[PDB]
Amino acid sequence: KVHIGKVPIMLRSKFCSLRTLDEVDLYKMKECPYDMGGYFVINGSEKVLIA
Amino acid sequence: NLMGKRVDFSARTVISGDPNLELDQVGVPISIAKTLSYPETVTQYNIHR
Amino acid sequence: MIIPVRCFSCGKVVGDKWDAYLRLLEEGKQEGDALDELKLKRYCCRRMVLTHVDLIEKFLRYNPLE
Amino acid sequence: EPKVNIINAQDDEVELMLSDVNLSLANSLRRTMLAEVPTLAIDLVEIKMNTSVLADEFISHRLGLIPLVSEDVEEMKYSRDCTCEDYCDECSVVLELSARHEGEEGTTDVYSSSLIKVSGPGNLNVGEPVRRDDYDQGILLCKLRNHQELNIRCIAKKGIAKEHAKWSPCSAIAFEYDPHNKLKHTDFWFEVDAKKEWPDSKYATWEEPPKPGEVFDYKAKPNRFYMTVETTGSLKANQVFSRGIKTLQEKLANVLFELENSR
Amino acid sequence: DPTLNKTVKIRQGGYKGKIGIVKEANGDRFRVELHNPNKTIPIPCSFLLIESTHGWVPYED
Amino acid sequence: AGQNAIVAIACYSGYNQEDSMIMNQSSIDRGLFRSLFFRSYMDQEKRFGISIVEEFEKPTRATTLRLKHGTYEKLDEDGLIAPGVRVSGDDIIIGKTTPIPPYHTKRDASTPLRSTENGIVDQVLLTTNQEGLKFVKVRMRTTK
Amino acid sequence: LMDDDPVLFNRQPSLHKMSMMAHRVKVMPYSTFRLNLSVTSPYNADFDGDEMNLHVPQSEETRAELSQLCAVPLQIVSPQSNKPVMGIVQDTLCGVR
Amino acid sequence: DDTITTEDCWTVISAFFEEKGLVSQQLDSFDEFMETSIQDLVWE
Amino acid sequence: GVKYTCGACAHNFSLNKSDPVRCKECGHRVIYKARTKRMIQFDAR
Amino acid sequence: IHTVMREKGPKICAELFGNIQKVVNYWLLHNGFSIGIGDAIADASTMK
RNA sequence: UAUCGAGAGGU
Ligand SMILES: Nc1ncnc2c1ncn2[C@@H]1O[C@H](COP(=O)(O)CP(=O)(O)OP(=O)(O)O)[C@@H](O)[C@H]1O
Ligand SMILES: [Mg+2]
Ligand SMILES: [Zn+2]
Ligand SMILES: [Zn+2]
Ligand SMILES: [Zn+2]
Repeated sequence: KVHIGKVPIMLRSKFCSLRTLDEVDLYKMKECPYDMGGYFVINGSEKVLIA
Repeated sequence: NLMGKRVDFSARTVISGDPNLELDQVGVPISIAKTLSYPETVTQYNIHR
Repeated sequence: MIIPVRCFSCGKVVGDKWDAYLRLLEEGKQEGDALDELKLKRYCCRRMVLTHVDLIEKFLRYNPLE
Repeated sequence: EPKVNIINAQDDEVELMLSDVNLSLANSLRRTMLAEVPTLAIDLVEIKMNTSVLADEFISHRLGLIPLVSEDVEEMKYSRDCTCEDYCDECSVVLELSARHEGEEGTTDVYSSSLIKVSGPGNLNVGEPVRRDDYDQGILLCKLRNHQELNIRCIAKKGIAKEHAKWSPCSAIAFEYDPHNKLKHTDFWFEVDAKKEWPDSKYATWEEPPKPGEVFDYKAKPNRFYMTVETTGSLKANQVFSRGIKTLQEKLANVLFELENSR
Repeated sequence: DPTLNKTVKIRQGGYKGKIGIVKEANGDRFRVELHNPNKTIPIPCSFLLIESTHGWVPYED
Repeated sequence: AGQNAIVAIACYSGYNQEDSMIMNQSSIDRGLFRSLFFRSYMDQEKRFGISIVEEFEKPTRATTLRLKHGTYEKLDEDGLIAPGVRVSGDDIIIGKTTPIPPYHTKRDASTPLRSTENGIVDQVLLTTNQEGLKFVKVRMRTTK
Repeated sequence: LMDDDPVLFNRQPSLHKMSMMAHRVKVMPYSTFRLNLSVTSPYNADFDGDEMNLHVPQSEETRAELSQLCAVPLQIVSPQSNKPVMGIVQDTLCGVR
Repeated sequence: DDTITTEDCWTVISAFFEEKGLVSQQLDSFDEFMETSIQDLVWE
Repeated sequence: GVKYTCGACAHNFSLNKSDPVRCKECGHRVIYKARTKRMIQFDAR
Repeated sequence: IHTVMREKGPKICAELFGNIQKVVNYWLLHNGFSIGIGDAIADASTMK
């Protein structure tokens, strides 16, 4: 298991820690239920990829 | 830098219409009128002013 | 965000009618009739209640920060 | 020569016909009631605690809009004309509000009825937040959740709507004249037939329609002005109309004084 | 000057009852930074109360 | 993202020609199209050597050179302003110093409120960054 | 800056000489520059977000060039087509009919 | 049976967004990268 | 010295600038300044 | 406008705009003018 | 009170 690097996770994807939780715990994580993801967080900044 | 350049004593803001201004007037916000200036030479006729 | 105190256009107080308006809708009244019962006669005043969105209910879900 | 006919009346609105006056006088009365009849309203908010989700000035703006009992406000002074430092008991009413939500569940709705008068120019009837009934909670101000608190001290002052619309005792003022357009002051837009396409005045039955032969009376002037004065409860509708007349008088009186002093 | 940056209450004028801070007190005419709207106003020093150990004290602080 | 305005399409006083518009001042007084505005300022301490790090503090004039021209009197001892305090342009909201290489030993690195802005301090975050040095955000609120 | 000071007023793009004309200052409250509606045409200005630029002459000689050569009334007729570049517009033109 | 109405068409469209939302072309694309593409790229 | 509040558990506490930046109660390293001692006034307009 | 400029010079011609504006804008303030959806509607015969 | 870039915008 040698570590080769870190990959930024797209929010609300299957590999995001937010995909489960459900509105109750979304509010506890300070996350807005209207926020549908599809972007990354890099040094605190929300980055979206343009097709 | 030579055929054109940035200059002092300049200003810029949003424009509005005024039915109660003469054709050759421009209404200037007070804050702009207090930042800009004109160097008037002091003579006997304007020293009090 | 929360029901406005006054109608923007005429000034009539509408901030005391939000609970009564929601109650009339639970009782099965249609929106137009509920507004009629509340004596909201001018359409400026009707717009205030009919199109308000109560966002403060959303903001309250965020566990207080003190 | 001025004539008045009260069509209907209740606490917060008076419907009436005004006649044998000039259009300009009916209109100046309309404007005065909207803009210059004093009332009392919160104008300074001391926030000692606000842990609600609403911003301090968001709440302060709503507070200013809460209608307060202004019946005796004419005997009350303006802050800018009072000899005291800061505010005081002769030129302001002090109200206080304190809300809190105890319990780990539910929401506490804070209403204008929780505003408690603390001082004021006794024993003048000024400063109580207007109520519809006795069971009336009044105007919704804020909402609180577990541990959220609101603790404010409000200074209410005499003012007029020229300064801020919160001091207006009215809401709308309905106002019209010549319901059959005999004066020809408006020229109606139409597709096919102007009479069928434009609705009737609610005072159409108060004047008689023009006869099909009738020639145009080019000397007639507007003379009957139907108006309805609604209020917010800070003043009763009859009070607004009466004080409107009074206020317009003092304004003309002050002009007359200044002319008789320029001599 | 000993009253710069110190909190102030206004006792005369159109701004009576409002909080502020002495931003500049060159002489006689002070500049108070009002709290309530985002504006710094010109006001005479006679019009101000300054906060001190006991309550709001006129310009004897 | 908007409001239902009561709109007249009319020539009134000529103050709405060529795509301007007349707005009701009383509606504005009652809250029409009023909005909150928020700006956050971020700063963090930087490391320049083994024991040479920047420091959040209220810098004393005797020991620090090139102080900003704005007021430092709204800063607390932690170098940060507190929520509830009114701020104007060029007021210092984050006090920070940098040491001078080899009394009077530090250099000012403070953050003033943007000169064209004003408002009230809304919230102040204090934390550490990935490298362990201090990290702050100051949010200012005003109403437009 | 004070009332009746001459200043050079300008909207980009500066396509021709009446894109830069000298106006008389009137100091006013609120934060916009105010224009008489009849000068919108040579500036191609309107009020949907347009901004305009103002320049202040710094001497007796440059003030006089503005007031005696560039002033708005001197510019009413343009050499481009031997005809005016300003007229009655919008409310005033609708209303005068 | 009967005819499919306009309201039924909006019933279908609601079902689309109920399943897919508005950003599913972003999320599904990234999910395939984590599930498979990294592994396949290493084995290239 | 200066009052703070933990961004996670809402505990209130003070720090004398030299203390490490964390909450004494839960050890959270994201904290927020408590409100000013100063009085706040608004014009309710 | 062209004629007043040639006949009276730039000062008078500049006042002309203000004079015309102040009379007409007053009259129009008290006469009114609008436009609505109705002004796009031709009658049923013309549509046919 | 930095420099070099990039991106999004205003008329
Ligand atoms: N990209 C650009 N480059 C240069 N000038 C531009 C520009 N975009 C806009 N402008 C300037 O702004 C003008 C555009 O005005 P607009 O407000 O965009 C359209 P209009 O033709 O005045 O009105 P309309 O909206 O009634 O069609 C141009 O004529 C030019 O003066
Ligand atoms: Mg434009
Ligand atoms: Zn209304
Ligand atoms: Zn008093
Ligand atoms: Zn904690």
